[PDB]
Amino acid sequence: PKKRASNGRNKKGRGHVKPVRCLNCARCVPKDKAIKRVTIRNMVEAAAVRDLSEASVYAEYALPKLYNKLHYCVSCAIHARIVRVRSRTDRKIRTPPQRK
Amino acid sequence: MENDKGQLVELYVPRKCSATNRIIKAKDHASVQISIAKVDEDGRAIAGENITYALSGYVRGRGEADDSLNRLAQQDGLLKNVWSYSR
Amino acid sequence: TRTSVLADALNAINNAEKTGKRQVLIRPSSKVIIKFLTVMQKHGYIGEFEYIDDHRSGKIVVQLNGRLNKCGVIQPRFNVKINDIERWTDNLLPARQFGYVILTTSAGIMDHEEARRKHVSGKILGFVY
Amino acid sequence: VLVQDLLHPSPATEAKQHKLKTLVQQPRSFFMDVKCQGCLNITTVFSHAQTAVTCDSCSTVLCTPTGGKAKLTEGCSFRRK
Amino acid sequence: GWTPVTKLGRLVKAGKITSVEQIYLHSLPVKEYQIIDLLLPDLKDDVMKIRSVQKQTRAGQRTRMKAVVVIGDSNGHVGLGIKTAKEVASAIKAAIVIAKLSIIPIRRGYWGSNLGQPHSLPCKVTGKCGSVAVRLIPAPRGKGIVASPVVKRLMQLAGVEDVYTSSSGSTRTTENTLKAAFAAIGNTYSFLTPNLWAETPLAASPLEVYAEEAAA
Amino acid sequence: GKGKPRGLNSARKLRVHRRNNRWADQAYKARLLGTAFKSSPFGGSSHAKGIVLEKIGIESKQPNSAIRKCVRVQLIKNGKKVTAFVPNDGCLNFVD
Amino acid sequence: SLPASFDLTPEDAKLLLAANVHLGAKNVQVHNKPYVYKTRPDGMNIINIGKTWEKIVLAARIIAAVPNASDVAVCSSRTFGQRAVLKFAAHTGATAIAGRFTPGNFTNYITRSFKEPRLVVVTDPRTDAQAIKESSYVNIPVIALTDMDSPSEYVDVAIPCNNKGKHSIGLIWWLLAREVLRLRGIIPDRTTEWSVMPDLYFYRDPEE
Amino acid sequence: GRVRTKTVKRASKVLIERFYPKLTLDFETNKRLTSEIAVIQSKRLRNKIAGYTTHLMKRIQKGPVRGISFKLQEEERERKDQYVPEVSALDLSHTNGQLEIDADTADLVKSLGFKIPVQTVSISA
Amino acid sequence: MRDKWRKKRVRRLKRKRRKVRARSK
RNA sequence: GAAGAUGAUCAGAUACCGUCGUAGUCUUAACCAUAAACUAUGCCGACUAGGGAUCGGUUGUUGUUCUUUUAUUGACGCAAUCGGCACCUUACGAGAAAUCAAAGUCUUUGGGUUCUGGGGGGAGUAUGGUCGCAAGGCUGAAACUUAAAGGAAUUGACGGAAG
Ligand SMILES: [Mg+2]
Ligand SMILES: [Mg+2]
Ligand SMILES: [Mg+2]
Ligand SMILES: [Mg+2]
Ligand SMILES: [Mg+2]
Ligand SMILES: [Mg+2]
Ligand SMILES: [Mg+2]
Ligand SMILES: [Mg+2]
Ligand SMILES: [Mg+2]
Ligand SMILES: [Mg+2]
Ligand SMILES: [Mg+2]
Ligand SMILES: [Mg+2]
Ligand SMILES: [Mg+2]
Ligand SMILES: [Mg+2]
Ligand SMILES: [Mg+2]
Ligand SMILES: [Mg+2]
Ligand SMILES: [Mg+2]
Ligand SMILES: [Mg+2]
Ligand SMILES: [Mg+2]
Ligand SMILES: [Mg+2]
Ligand SMILES: [Zn+2]
Ligand SMILES: [Zn+2]
Repeated sequence: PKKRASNGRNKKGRGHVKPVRCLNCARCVPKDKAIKRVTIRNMVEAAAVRDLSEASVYAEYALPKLYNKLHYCVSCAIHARIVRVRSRTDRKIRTPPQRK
Repeated sequence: MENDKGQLVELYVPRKCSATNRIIKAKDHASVQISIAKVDEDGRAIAGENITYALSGYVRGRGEADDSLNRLAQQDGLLKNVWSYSR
Repeated sequence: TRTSVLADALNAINNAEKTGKRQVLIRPSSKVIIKFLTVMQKHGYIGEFEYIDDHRSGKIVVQLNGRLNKCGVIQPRFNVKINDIERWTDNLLPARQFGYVILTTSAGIMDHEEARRKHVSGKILGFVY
Repeated sequence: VLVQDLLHPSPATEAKQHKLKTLVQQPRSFFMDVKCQGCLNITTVFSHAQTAVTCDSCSTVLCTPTGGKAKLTEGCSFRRK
Repeated sequence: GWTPVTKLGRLVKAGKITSVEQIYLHSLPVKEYQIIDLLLPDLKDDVMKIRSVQKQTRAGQRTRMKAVVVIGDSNGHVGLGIKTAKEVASAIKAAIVIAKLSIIPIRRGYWGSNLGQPHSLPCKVTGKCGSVAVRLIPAPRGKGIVASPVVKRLMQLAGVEDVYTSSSGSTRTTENTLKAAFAAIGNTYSFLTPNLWAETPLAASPLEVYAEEAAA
Repeated sequence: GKGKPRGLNSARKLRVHRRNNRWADQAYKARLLGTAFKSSPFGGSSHAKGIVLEKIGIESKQPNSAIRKCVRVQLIKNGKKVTAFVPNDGCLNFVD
Repeated sequence: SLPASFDLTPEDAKLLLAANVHLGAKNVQVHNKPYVYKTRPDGMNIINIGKTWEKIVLAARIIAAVPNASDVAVCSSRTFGQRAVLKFAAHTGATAIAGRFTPGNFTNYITRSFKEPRLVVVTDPRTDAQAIKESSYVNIPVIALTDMDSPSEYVDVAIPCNNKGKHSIGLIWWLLAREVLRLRGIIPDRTTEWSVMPDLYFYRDPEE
Repeated sequence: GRVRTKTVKRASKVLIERFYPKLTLDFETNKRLTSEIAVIQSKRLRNKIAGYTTHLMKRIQKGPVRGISFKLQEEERERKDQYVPEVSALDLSHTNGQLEIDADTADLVKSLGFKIPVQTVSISA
Repeated sequence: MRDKWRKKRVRRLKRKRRKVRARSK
């Protein structure tokens, strides 16, 4: 039977969407279907932000962030636990998980 | 329903909804019968003397019961300028 | 496109009656619609109805009294001989004691009972009960 | 709403309807009497004019066509007929 | 010794309510089968089908018995009950109870002329359950119940003498066939006919005129 | 509109469509193609005589296990060879 | 019809307005549109308290028609209405259901608090959905205090008011109690000041 | 753990609903009392029941407990919640003597046949 | 077997049939 | 990066994995005409229920930012409306169910019209025709064989799935 009313993607009122490669395995996946995560990480881990600040020649120098947008196919994402199998009724919930 | 000789062969002439005129079935358990007391000129409720309306379970299920009572009660004088014919 | 204004009129009445509404708006109007409604009104299946002139085909507002179980058209309008009326009433009507098959005869639009009284037949047009 | 007056809609709700969706369709456009600033000469201009109308007296454009209602030029006053 | 637990039961234990039509006129819910026994003393039941259903478990199947019972007085009242139990005897005994609780009135009418007592249905009716749709057509006085043995038994216990039947779908699903026919036969008091157009005044409920006898 | 024409002058379309679609009914198809006349060993007859060629035992299908005792028969009317079961306990000894 | 003494008095209008009864929710459903007088420019909808008053008298008139006062069940799952319904039951003799409503109280006839009310009065159709749902199983009419966003399914008489107000709930319940007693004759007439004060029927925090 | 079971939790609260006036906050008195109120088959169960009844009794004295009603909890409560202040907190005396309704609401007041003094407040937000 | 490969096998077998018949044209 | 060559793994892998790699991938002139070419949902028309978003146009209006100092600036905000892409709730209603605002207004069976199916295989095969350079496309059986094949859902068992 039909598992999702959206067919597991985000294509409505459209014929074709150009693909993207999974970050992990380089599989061609449609752009609307790929699991996309925007990550803004500190370039230096919090353990090393102190000793690196002491070694700085600049007073009050802000460490730059690392900006990245990750694309995963369904297999890449499920295996890495980026997304998980949800119950039949919990699948419909499409609000971001309440973690942050 | 009656036979040729005129006897009422009908058992159970059923009730009809006051709002939609539908027949209220024997197992329509969402149907209610509102009983509204008559009030004398002293402001007292007259004992055992009521205005009665019946609503089918269909009308109540659609949420139209409230607006139907407003209309039905206004025609009988139970209400004033609460229900408007033109929307 | 719009191929039968009578079917649209009766479909609108059926949908309004099933939902408990006591009035329905019909567009467009026509002579056949008005004469079909007059037959329904004469037998008490509808109340007063209203014709609105808009310098076009027109509009109708019908008052419903909750007695109408179903009204419908028969497409196409089959030719009906007098001996064929019995077959149509058997298929379309719920019982032999009530309900009407509406015909268009050269004597005018009328129910199947009136058609038998004046011994006329035409094309079938619809039904009501 | 099961009971409702379809023949006498509320004039407030009647004015919000599309021009084709009233009981009897009626245009919402109108004609205006346009006074250019230079002189005083009645010039009838359609509200939704598609032409850059100029008054006869002085060759001055009264309105510029837009997507909907025409836009009257500065110094031009209109009065609905 | 039956001690009623409902307002309706108390009014029936006393002589306040004497017929089921007073129950039906106000759509009162019936929850005690002793009410039906008092008001409809002459009822005949029939075990139309007995089936075994199984729930697979870790050790093996868990078999239970499902019984379908049709109750009626052959004079315009008919009920239908379906109950599952570990044993056939308990399933049948419990299915009879809920068959009594579901007893509804039916409208008998006339095919053609109204000479004598009503013998058939007053109009064409249809009921649906699952894929099965059962249609009942009024029939003249000669034809008996033109129906399958499952539906025919339901017609006899309801008091219908003359009726045409036609079924569609998986009619061999006996439970769905009986539920569809039961729905169809109950629709006779749901179809508005011109002889019912007259407005009748709304009488007070028996729970109202006898409020103190139903108190506690 | 139910996917079929309803017009009063559409009898040809309705008649041709039914005629085209009865070929999906194998009972109708076999009757008009004359498959019994052409392909059936009996040629459409209910019975047919023949000469016994040999007595042969045929193993039954699973889950049954037995030797169904039949014969090889060449039909007189057309010379075709068919296998015919010989029914009952020990009736093979009546057939030579 | 009705004597003019049943009209909205200026005193009651002051009570209704001081209790913020007229403040209806931002979003109004289509069935509650007749009860809205005008939308306030912030977004709140103003309740036509003239209509609110008339529904109260109509609702109280239905309650007065029930012979046994205990056959009327007044319900409130909101904490703001629990004291009001408890005080309503004391004054009128109705049967209060404060706090949690046990599912099956109307349908399961072997439960402990299995009741058969002839009429159910509800503080809020949303938070008392279970009480309204079961009433639709045993032919029980429902009177509900409804806001402009309150659902109207299986609600026969809707009293347009603010369900989410601490003082609104108590006042509406207090107003019903006064009219039920006025119709019954407990209060001698419609002009005598009632002994009970609208502060009673108001929810009190555990602090006091 | 020392989690009491249901055979001791429900049997102890039946005692409170039935013999609250004769009970007390002392286990020793409760232990002797429950030996004459209930037929307990074993001494160990008697001590467990009396030991939990004492705990419930000790908890009732600190406030109302949920699930236990002993025909004196509400009798003390019916007239306990009778508090009403002298000022109505709804009477228009906390203000200057007139309603603080918004000007938009005042039109509704004007629509009705009322002449009520008002200090209009226009939040307009 | 998989329908796609079942289809490929028959195409290769149809291909052979055509070549064999062409010998005698 | 098909093919091919190669290093690993393996019992074997001319498979997965690694390194190279030819057609191909791009383009111009022509062919081919097929995809799970899918919303597996023909097209046209009418009606039946609530809600909030959003894109395009139009029409009325702000404690808002900005032109420029303000308007005839633009953006934003609030309302209506027509058209779209969709979505949320409910089920009057439909359905075998999954589910569906259409898959509803269908035994209370008829708004107009085109195409397609008739148990599973054999088989989209054989043959003939026709189109194509070919690959192949379109049209398209029968003999024979078979009691099920299949749809949706339930309980359990299992999983080199998650918690
Ligand atoms: Mg799957
Ligand atoms: Mg595609
Ligand atoms: Mg069949
Ligand atoms: Mg075919
Ligand atoms: Mg190798
Ligand atoms: Mg290789
Ligand atoms: Mg490479
Ligand atoms: Mg190329
Ligand atoms: Mg294809
Ligand atoms: Mg797709
Ligand atoms: Mg397709
Ligand atoms: Mg097409
Ligand atoms: Mg459409
Ligand atoms: Mg826009
Ligand atoms: Mg259904
Ligand atoms: Mg949906
Ligand atoms: Mg859809
Ligand atoms: Mg086939
Ligand atoms: Mg077998
Ligand atoms: Mg399956
Ligand atoms: Zn992959
Ligand atoms: Zn000029």
